[PDB]
Amino acid sequence: DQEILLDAGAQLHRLKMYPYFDVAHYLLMIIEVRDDLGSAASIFSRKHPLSCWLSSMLMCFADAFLANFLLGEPVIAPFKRHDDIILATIIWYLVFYAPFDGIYKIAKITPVKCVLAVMKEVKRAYKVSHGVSHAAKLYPNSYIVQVLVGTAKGAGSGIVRTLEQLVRGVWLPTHNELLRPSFATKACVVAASVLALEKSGTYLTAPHDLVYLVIVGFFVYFKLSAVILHVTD
Amino acid sequence: QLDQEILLDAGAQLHRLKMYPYFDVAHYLLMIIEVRDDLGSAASIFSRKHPLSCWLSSMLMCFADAFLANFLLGEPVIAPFKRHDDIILATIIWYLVFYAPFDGIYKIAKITPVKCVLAVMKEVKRAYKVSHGVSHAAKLYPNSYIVQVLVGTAKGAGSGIVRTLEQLVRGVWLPTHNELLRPSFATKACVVAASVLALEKSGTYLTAPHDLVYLVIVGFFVYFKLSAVILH
Amino acid sequence: QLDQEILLDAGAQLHRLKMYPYFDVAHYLLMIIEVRDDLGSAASIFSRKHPLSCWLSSMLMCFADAFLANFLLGEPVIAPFKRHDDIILATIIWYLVFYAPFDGIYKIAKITPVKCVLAVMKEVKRAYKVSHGVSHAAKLYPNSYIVQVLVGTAKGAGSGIVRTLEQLVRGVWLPTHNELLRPSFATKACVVAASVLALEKSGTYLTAPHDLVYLVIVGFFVYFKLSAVILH
Ligand SMILES: CCCCCCCCCCO[C@@H]1O[C@H](CO)[C@@H](O[C@H]2O[C@H](CO)[C@@H](O)[C@H](O)[C@H]2O)[C@H](O)[C@H]1O
Ligand SMILES: [Ca+2]
Repeated sequence: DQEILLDAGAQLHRLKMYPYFDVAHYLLMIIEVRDDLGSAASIFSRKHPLSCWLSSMLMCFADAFLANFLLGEPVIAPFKRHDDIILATIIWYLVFYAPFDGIYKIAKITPVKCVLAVMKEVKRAYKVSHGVSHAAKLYPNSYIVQVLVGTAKGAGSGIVRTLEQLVRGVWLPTHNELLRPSFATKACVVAASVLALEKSGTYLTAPHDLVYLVIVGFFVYFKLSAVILHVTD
Repeated sequence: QLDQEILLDAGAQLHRLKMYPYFDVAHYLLMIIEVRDDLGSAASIFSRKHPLSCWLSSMLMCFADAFLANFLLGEPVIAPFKRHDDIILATIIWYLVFYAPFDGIYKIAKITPVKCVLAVMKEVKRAYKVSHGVSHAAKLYPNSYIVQVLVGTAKGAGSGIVRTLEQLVRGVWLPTHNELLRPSFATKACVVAASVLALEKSGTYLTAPHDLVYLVIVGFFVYFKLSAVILH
Repeated sequence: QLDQEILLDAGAQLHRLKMYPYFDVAHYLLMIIEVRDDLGSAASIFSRKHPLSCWLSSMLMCFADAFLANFLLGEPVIAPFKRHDDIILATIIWYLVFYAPFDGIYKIAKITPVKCVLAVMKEVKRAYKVSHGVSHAAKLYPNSYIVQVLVGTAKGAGSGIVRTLEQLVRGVWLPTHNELLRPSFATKACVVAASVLALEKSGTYLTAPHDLVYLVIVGFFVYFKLSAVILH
């Protein structure tokens, strides 16, 4: 059975994010930006589009904004990648202005959400990885920094969310999407510890493709266990 | 016929026109005035009991756009405190608005006409700012037009964000930011303007001297501000 | 002649004095105790149930001045996490203050004598911070003296800003940042000792021994801290 696994991992590693995983992410995030505008969503979206778009972009690339800040790199940075900004703006356009509010309505249907919900955990596992990597690039010896920046990209979307609100002058602790994503932060810490530990090389043995597999496996295990344990109540 | 002519003259002298030291004293003046007004009934006893804290905030607001521009571009937010000239001039105005004899400087700025010129002057400077924002940005990311747009807009409208973080840090909240509700259009003005300049620099499809456009946009920043001064 | 030598010898030894680890275990010690208290009644449950959050909240407060300093200067704010020996030591004090057996380390720090001892050392530690802030600012921009001062003051008495933003992100507003009234003399003392050291390095307007002047401030920060315990 092993073979097939190392084939799973070797492929996983090669798996690109653009554009399906991205659009899954951008989709879930912006649908939330909308959902949180409370009843005001409809009116605000129509009279303050830029202000609305900006809030959506902050949440789509929140992990980057956060890492950059942590790393002394220019926060504006995420706006160089025209590819991503475009795609997200499109997804942004649809969630707020799609005809017959279709796209919004389709994502909200149970089976679909779940696909997305999973796809996203793959994109997260990916971010946790690229964080620890970039971290170890600039600071190969400082493991803590690697683990933080990793956990930063894996779960720091909440912080950017809080900051955006405090600036819009609105407090909204519905910060409980699922009361479960709290698993996200701990998961991202261990997930990052490992990759951080593995890159140093000093103490663990097994192929990256195989370990990264198990962590993406877990992320998906839980984000499902959050979807499936919510539904029974 | 005659209208096309007159366009070039203003630009030349406009572009030659240094904001310093009069536009800076206009701007500083208004900003530090506002810092004093939002200080409410307290303002009076605060300025005297905590001159430094009073100063910093005033400093923060005079150069707010700078502090933001830097942060966004990774640059040291401390940098504005380097230009010793700007800080000295500003601090003077600061000193006046809060401690002028018979609080004269403050009042003279209050009258409908004066306060209206200080404001029209501030509009040119703001444009001056959106210009420098787009340029410095384009200089670093010659082809990341969004970034340039954002930074220019930040440069021309970002005072609000700094204002907010300062209050948060001081544990106080006043959503009454929009003294006028044009400033939500002001930012929009800055956004369209900034992205106009971002286009010029790209060098794609555009015919008009640089001295011609800076003046055309000023007409709009002044027009929106004037449309805000006439009504109420 | 007879006693002119006793004071000159103290400046050389203070210069020889390391901060690690007896001063740090004081500073980290105090800082982390405050983190604990502020969690209020829930402090107990929260520390057991959310050890990580609690830890990061601590580290933020132990190295606050660094974070603020880095941020200001344009440097990577995550930087102070590279110093393993510190995070290591600081984490121990953290472990102790929160989960010590019979909670001894915490109690010991509570007695008026010990809290007093620690209080002073930390003050030496501050002196230290103010210094390097002025230094490192001067290293990069030795002519911009304001920056050297803000950065010195930030470094010296800026943990309050970090505390504020930490609460804002935690969704709590415990504005009673006011433990003692001294942390109000703390920021000003830091502002002076900053401008004094920023002057020294300029050397342009006065000559004085580096070990005497540094020794005087260290005593002055301790003076104000003593006045808090001996006067009230
Ligand atoms: C070397 C690796 C170490 C780096 C790891 C990064 C640190 C992890 C931070 C996540 O910790 C979070 O802290 C929050 C505090 O803001 C908790 O809020 C929770 O608990 C609070 C009370 O303490 C409630 O007010 C909130 O509603 C509730 O969500 C949240 O659950 C917890 O996940
Ligand atoms: Ca509140």
